Amino acid sequence: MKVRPSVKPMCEKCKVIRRKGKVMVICENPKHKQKQ
Amino acid sequence: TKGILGRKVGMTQVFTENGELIPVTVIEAAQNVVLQKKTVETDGYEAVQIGFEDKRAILSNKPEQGHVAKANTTPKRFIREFRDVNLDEYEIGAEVKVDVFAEGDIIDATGVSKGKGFQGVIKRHGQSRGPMAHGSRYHRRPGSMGPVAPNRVFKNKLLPGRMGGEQITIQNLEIVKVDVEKNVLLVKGNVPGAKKALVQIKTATK
Amino acid sequence: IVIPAGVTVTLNGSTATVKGPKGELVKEFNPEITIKIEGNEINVSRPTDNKNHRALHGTTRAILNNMVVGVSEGYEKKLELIGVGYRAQKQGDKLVLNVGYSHPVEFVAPKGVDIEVPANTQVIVKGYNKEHVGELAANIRAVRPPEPYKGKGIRYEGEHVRRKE
Amino acid sequence: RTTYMAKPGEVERKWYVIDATGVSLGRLSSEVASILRGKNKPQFTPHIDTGDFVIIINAGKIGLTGKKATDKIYYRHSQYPGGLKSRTAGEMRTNNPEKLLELSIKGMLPKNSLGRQLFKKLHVYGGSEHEHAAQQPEVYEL
RNA sequence: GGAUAAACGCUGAAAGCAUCUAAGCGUGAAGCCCCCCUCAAGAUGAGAUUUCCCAUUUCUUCGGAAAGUAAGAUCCCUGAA
RNA sequence: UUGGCACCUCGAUGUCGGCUCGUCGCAUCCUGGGGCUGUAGUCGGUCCCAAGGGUUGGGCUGUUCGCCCAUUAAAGCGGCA
Ligand SMILES: [K+]
Ligand SMILES: [Mg+2]
Ligand SMILES: [Mg+2]
Ligand SMILES: [Mg+2]
Ligand SMILES: [Mg+2]
Ligand SMILES: [Mg+2]
Ligand SMILES: [Mg+2]
Ligand SMILES: [Mg+2]
Ligand SMILES: [Mg+2]
Ligand SMILES: [Zn+2]
Repeated sequence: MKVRPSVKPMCEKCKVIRRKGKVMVICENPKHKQKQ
Repeated sequence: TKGILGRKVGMTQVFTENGELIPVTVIEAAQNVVLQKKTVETDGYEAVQIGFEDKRAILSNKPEQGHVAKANTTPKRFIREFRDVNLDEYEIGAEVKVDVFAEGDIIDATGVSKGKGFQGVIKRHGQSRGPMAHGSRYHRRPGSMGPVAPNRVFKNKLLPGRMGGEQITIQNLEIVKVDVEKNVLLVKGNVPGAKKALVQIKTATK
Repeated sequence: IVIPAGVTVTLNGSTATVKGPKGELVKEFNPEITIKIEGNEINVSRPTDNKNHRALHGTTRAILNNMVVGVSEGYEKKLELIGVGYRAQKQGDKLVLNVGYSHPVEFVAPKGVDIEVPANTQVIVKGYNKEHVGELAANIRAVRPPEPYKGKGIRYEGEHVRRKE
Repeated sequence: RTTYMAKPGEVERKWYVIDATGVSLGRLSSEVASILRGKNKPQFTPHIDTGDFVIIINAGKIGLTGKKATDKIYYRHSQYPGGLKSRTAGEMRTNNPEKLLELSIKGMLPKNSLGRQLFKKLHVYGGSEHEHAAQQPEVYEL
């Protein structure tokens, strides 16, 4: 995980979602896991 | 779970079959009797009320006499409840000998520690003496109460006072020997309290 | 929205039951939804078309359908073991795994779930409750999930393990 | 000159029962406080307890809107350093709801000798049953 | 042990897929509540159980009082664990 | 922290360092849990949750700091005149 205010897609496979009131992105790439 | 009350007779040491040497406290646990059997419906908690020593009817009184007569025995000096214990055992009036235990059986010993009087902090609470030279005029005093900002000193700042008399349980002691004739129980190591003190021995919670 | 042979759907307010050849499934749904019944088919609707009701419409439909497909055909999930020494067995109705730890790990399949050992490198979960099937498969996989550098561990058979140098 | 001031014992004082099921903690407590202080009566006199005695049942079913079950936090302090102990409103509703409504209503009563005396007139039960049938009490509706 | 954090997930839509969440389920920390030790009913919310003493006499128009006792406890005395 | 302001105190609010006693925060040093890894394993880097407990003894200096010797699981940063 990378915890950042700047949660944005890093590729085209990244997918923004809203889990527990927080913006995450999930991708197949584990690096792209972003939390806000 | 199983328990008795006893008096501390003293300390000695015993050789085991290995030739190892084992200090032991001696507990004399005569005249133990069951006096009342408390229930969840009568009281709210299950327990067994044991009385330990026989005493004289002029040191007793008519209330205690009645309570023991409901058990069909004499007035008693020490009376104590034990919990976490089965009540299908322990019929009223029954005598409760040391033979309930066994060698190597494992216990908690609960008693009232010895009386040191008014003591200071380094003995009581283990604090450190300040230097005794190099100009010190601070040897056995307690230290700073605290900082300035509260305008007060916090609770549990530890200070002189009356040291002992506190109740203490020692855990996971081992029973070495049982002698039903002498009404004697041997315990590896120690227990709290002076000689002639009451000890409450019971099967260990863990 | 099929209701195949043998299935019986019953309702009482927010509660519901579905019986069938393979088990009973008593569950609940929130009452705000609306039901309509045919002998082979049961439909669902939402009164107001606001956020929660949209969320719950397809949810409730899918969950009913899962209940139905479970009682009528059940569910299977396949886990394969990858790695020398990684061994599976069942002592009757108790799975046991021997996967390179200094001990084995055992599992019990709760009421409605069942295990199967078609081989030492292969185990399968079976049930009529999809939730329990997936959960027990997930927990069984959780013991040695796949490492990338070789793939050594449990995995679903159609899982796309990522590997590295 | 001349306007009525009550006297202790001058006023009949009744015993009321409330089903706390589904009502919000604060709304129920606000109605109960006024009953206890005696503002439903025109015999009200600020320095005298004209109010009634009150019973609350099914307190474990008291309503808590929002995430208050997890996020409304009750605090106690032992006056020892770090003697702060927290507990959630939902947990209290489950285990010790009597103390919950007690806490709510205490902060809504006056902070005096009288208000302390008024708190004693409250008898709370998380169940449907109470001990005070001997007083044969009436239902109150909010 | 019970419930959680971060985290991992099951099922599952909103949004014919996908998604650990939105409804709902599970795992999950030396931490939280308990387990263990101690104090604790002045806990004026003053709790409970067991046993004991009994319903005296003067008065006072009432309230209420005092004046000897019971169960029991002490002044006093020998003392220490 | 360096500073700026000069608002209480000049009919007195005692200073550095140390000793005694600690207590609090978390921006966690160790122990504990976890995600990413340019994570093979051992070791590690970075980041999230965690403040429960623990966090050395000496040589030089008045010294804080700092250098050094030797250990440690670790030898935390800071607030409380
Ligand atoms: K000055
Ligand atoms: Mg020293
Ligand atoms: Mg001196
Ligand atoms: Mg758990
Ligand atoms: Mg002055
Ligand atoms: Mg001065
Ligand atoms: Mg942090
Ligand atoms: Mg020097
Ligand atoms: Mg030096
Ligand atoms: Zn991506």
